[PDB]
Amino acid sequence: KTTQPDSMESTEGETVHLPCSHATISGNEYIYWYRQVPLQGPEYVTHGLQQNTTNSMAFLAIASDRKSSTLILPHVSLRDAAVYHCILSGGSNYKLTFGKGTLLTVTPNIQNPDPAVYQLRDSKSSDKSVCLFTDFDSQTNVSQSKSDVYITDKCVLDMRSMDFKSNSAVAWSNKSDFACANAFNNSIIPEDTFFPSP
Amino acid sequence: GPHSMRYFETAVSRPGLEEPRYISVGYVDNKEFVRFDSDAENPRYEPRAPWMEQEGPEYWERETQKAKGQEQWFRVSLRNLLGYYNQSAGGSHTLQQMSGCDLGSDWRLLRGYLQFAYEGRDYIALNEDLKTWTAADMAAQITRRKWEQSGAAEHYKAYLEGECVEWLHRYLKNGNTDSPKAHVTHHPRSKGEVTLRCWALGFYPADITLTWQLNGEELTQDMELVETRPAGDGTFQKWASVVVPLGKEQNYTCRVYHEGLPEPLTLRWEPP
Amino acid sequence: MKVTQMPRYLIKRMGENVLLECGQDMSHETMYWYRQDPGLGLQLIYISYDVDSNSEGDIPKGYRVSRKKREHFSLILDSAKTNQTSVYFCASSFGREQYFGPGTRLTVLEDLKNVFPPEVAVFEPSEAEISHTQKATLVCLATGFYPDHVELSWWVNGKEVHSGVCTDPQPLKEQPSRYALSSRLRVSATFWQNPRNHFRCQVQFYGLSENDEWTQDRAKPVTQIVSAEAWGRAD
Amino acid sequence: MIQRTPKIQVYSRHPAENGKSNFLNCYVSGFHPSDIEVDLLKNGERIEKVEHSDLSFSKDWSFYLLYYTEFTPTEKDEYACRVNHVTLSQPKIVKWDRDM
Amino acid sequence: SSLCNFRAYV
Ligand code: NA
Ligand code: NA
Ligand code: NA
Ligand code: NA
Repeated sequence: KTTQPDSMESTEGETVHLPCSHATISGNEYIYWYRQVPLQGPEYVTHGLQQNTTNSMAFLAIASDRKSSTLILPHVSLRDAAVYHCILSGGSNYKLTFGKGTLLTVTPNIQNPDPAVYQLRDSKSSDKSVCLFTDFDSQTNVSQSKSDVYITDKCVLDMRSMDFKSNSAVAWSNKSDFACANAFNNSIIPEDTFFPSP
Repeated sequence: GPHSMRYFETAVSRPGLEEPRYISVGYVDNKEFVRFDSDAENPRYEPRAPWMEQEGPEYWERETQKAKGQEQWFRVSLRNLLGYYNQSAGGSHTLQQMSGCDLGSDWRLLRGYLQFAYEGRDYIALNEDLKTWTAADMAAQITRRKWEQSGAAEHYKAYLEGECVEWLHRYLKNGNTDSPKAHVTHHPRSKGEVTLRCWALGFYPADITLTWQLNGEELTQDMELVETRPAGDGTFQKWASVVVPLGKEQNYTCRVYHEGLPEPLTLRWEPP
Repeated sequence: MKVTQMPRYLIKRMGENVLLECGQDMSHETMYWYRQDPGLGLQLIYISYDVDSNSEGDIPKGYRVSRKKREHFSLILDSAKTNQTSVYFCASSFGREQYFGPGTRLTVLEDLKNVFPPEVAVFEPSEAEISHTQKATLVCLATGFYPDHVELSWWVNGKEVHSGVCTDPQPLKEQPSRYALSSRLRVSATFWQNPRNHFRCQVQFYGLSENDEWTQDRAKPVTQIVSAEAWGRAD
Repeated sequence: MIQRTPKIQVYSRHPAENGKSNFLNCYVSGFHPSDIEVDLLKNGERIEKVEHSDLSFSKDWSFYLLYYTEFTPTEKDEYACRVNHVTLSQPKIVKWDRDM
Repeated sequence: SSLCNFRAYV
């Protein structure tokens, strides 16, 4: 059995160190790392027995008593965010027992934050309205205190042609009480958030 | 001196009987000390030397589990081997494996061994570097590519430098050689001739040399001999014989070289 | 090294049979069937060491397997139960790592009367965003669908795009019950302003199939794709 | 593939002395494959109480086995070993000679 | 102590 921390946070570009403890390991047991992007198929990352290991996606270091190890992810992208599973795997055994693993989040390096809340207009039926909270730095936002106002969690898009990442969340409601200026009140937003005048 | 541990494994494929016949024999200093046989009423590893009977119950439990692992490994490997050699129908398909470690006075691994044979022929072997493989033919070259891809050698090297040497060390304290006893018998043939048969009994290990001499010189006569054979109690027998003239047989000497002897024996048939 | 799994999503009525199929053309000896409930771990149902050499994993109850050739491994649910709603992953191994298929999401329902396809709407970029940032965000809402069996994608001039796109990882309930899912596509303002540029939000819904008998009165919520689209425009 | 036929030796555990308990051995060695049949005969009759060592092999991979039974040598009782193997066209028989 | 083979088969 292995022990990993529940979660780990980093910003893109940093080096990430994922620790794993396995003090009852035996001499025939490999240390394997798998990752799983949520609801996708898990994916092999690396493994090793004692000798440290480098490959295309990661580095592995194993302590000389073999009772702990750490996965090293050199220059993490947004695409490296996932649950990372450290698992002992007998060299003669085909079975694995997955644990809870470490949830790695990686937030974008936002160069020029321009936080703003825009209103979007339905390209078909009208009087259908959506609010887009966008371009804020990585500081979180929460659901509404109104089954009446539906608020999306933050979502990072990556315009790879430029070097441009941006956060956004969406909010919408059927009410006429609903306006874009009040949509995100339950969040902690920048005091200079741009609210275009209708 | 130069201590060693070996395990000699054999699997013989079976038809719609799914599981092959699987046997494993373990040796310390070339002497049997454990044994597993899949055709037992309850397949278990068992002691084969009195000194192994002191090992705790968990040891026999762990070892029996590993045997059931090997049995399955040989079963799948025999199915794979069947396909590597296309048709080639036979009611006998045999995969053999030898592995173990030679231990030095300094207590480090002196030589590690891992060798496979299929159908009585070398198939694939780990080289002495414990990192590369020697493949005997096209089928073994498939296996070798596969084991290079998955890193098999590292698993075997880790066992050979680690667990193997470590448990060899422990066994040599658990059961903390046996020199030959020799004699000459005398068998008259026809017409003034007699056979002198030099016997060596009760010795271990099997390695021995028997030579007849006349006054320190080897005989140009051809020596009749018998291959070294187990007595059945853990010791071995050998004899060499020679045909000499009746009344002259006191001049001939038998020499017995064995590592259990500080010095090689010299003996003769003494007449009244 | 590729493990194949179809379908990606599946609706089954309680008490019906289920056959999930797994393929790998590298003829690895060993294959696996796992199931993963949301927010929990991967649990081994069965492992196959070779043809007709199958062993129970951690949670075998309610399942059986078939391995007649090395290239396939099938999971059979003889009488589907609602608590077998889950994501099923098959895997294979040659002796090194395991290779996982993309998984099958199975939903087992007492009744099909609550199965609904999405409605899809596209919301065009605000003029305020365009002049303030010189970029243009389109939002797509997929709305009112059940169960959560959708795949949304964006198509620009007929080509599927992944750059500049972010889709909600989880849907939200319209009565926290049918779901809603949102996705954004951000392009440059100049790209948006070209009227020859075509944008499409496509969402694939995995619903009922042909032999799924429907007794309700409204339109059968079959497997289908629902789309909404817009052209750029010089505003 | 190579098949090898078994070499056979028939002999006693201890130097045979009439009226003294001993062991009669049939040592079968150097054979491949391992399927083999070995019978110890007393005056042409197959002996029921025959045990055997565990199957092992040598560096050249060929197998070897000891078949033994307890017996008391007499002056005129006669013993043999009978062996069948796939490489043999008929069972091979080897007489016990106490001088050998 | 017996060797348990590396899980990759022949
Ligand atoms: Na290693
Ligand atoms: Na940026
Ligand atoms: Na329903
Ligand atoms: Na989906």
